[PDB]
Amino acid sequence: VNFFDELRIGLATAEDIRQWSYGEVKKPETINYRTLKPEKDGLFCEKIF
Amino acid sequence: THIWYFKGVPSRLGYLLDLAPKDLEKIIYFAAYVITSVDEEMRHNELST
Amino acid sequence: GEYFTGAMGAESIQKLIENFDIDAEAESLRDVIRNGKGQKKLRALKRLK
Amino acid sequence: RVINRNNRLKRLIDLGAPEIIVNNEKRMLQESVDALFDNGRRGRPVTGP
Amino acid sequence: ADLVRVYLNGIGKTALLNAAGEVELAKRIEAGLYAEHLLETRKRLGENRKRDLAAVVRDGEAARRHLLEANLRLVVSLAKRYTGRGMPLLDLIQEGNLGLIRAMEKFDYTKGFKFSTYATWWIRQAITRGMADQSRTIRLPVHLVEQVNKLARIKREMHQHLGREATDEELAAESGIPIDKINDLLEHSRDPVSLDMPVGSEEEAPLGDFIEDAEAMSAENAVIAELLHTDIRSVLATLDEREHQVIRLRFGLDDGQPRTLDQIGKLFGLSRERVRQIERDVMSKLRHGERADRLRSYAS
Amino acid sequence: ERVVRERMTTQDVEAITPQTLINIRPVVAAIKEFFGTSQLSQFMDQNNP
DNA sequence: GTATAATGTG
Repeated sequence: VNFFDELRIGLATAEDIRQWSYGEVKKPETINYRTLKPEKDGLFCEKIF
Repeated sequence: THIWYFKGVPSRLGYLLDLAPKDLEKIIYFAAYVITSVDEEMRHNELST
Repeated sequence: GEYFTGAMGAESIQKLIENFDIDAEAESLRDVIRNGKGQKKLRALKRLK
Repeated sequence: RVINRNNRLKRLIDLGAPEIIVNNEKRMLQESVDALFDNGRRGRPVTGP
Repeated sequence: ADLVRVYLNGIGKTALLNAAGEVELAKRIEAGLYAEHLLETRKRLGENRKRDLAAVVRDGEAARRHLLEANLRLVVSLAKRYTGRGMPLLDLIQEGNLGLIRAMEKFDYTKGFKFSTYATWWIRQAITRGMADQSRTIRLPVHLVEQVNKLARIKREMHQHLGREATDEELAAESGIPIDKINDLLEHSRDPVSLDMPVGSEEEAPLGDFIEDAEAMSAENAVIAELLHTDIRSVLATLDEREHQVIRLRFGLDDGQPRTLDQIGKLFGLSRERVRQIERDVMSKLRHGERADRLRSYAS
Repeated sequence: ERVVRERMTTQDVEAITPQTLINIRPVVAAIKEFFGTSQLSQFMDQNNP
């Protein structure tokens, strides 16, 4: 619940960055201009976030 | 490379890797070659030859 | 081009640091710090920490 | 910027080219990541407007 | 600093090529490509000719590498002119290098035309395509980018000729573009404002600070939604059990999916006409008394 | 003036006239920017004379 | 997809 005995920091490794992430960003497109909605594998895709 | 390490004062990468800051920045931004590893054992056994 | 392998870029640093062993250089630097040479002793102490 | 540089690196590797251009673009990706993690920590900061 | 200068030294390491050198390098690269085609086509692989073919392939690879290294100068000299348009010079240089590779992979020497002429068109096309496809964060389609560029060119021409900013009607008359289309193109062509720019000029807050949400407020939906759900459990429960199921299915309380009179009739066996009378009776029952009094507040 | 000289160095010298040479956009843009955003162009407080 | 020519910056 709210039992936080300690808080530590470390140096992330390739594997740690991937484990935190739910999906990989393949393309730079941010939004579709016509539908005003996120694009596939973009910087806002629902598939990723 | 992480910017915080090779550019910070002290540069942690420079300290751990026993390299001068100028050499580290030259290597990082593709300025000059560096000898990573050499077959020193074969060099020694073949010093005569 | 048969014994020494050299390259330029962050990949070279990654390979060199992976090959580099912390324990051996740590022992060597502990031995060095066991000596004097005050001029070099400050740099040796920083690298040792 | 980082995504575009990475995709261009992948495209260059796929097609293949003399190492000069590939090394230049690798430096480009490194500098782009550097700018991402911190602007002004090294070199000229980026400014659009 | 000066990321460009290291690349300048690298490109200037190699020397130029002359017409005879260009012709000989073209012949060598053609020979290498033909050798590779033979390698993938020489079903009756020779023994020594195979080693000679491999050597010729390596020679052709070296020749093409040298050709590209020498030609990078033209790429730089062409990309020079597209700076200051939302893309760093270095990115344009890389795009031009890609265009130069594309030109080289299709070069022909028989026509006798110089390679620089052939490569310039490809480099320019690649640079402009990359700028169109990457300059804008909200990446517009290439055709719309071309239309925007045309509109801007017409606008600047009219401003120069008339000495003043042309009106929408005058711009449409000159360009023949619809006024609505002109407005759409002008609104789609605009630099966005970065939410991190300071507002008020004292840096007491950046613009991103003052932007509201568009979701359920602490009270707007939460309290009213939960309260009307409880009042639903109180009122819609008053409806008869058969009528409660009728609402739950045809209208969609429990399982949603409002079951059209035909669908709920299939479930219950009743017809489309009989259910209407019961529905109207339920309407009459609800609109009178405490039920309507409770439900008025949620209709306004 | 920068743009004017750049244009005149390239445009044809035969049928050139000053009308087609002078560009009025930058000067009016600068005047408007100063009168709008400059810190020395403040609203005239009108509590009383 | 291109055919005069076009070969190193702010």
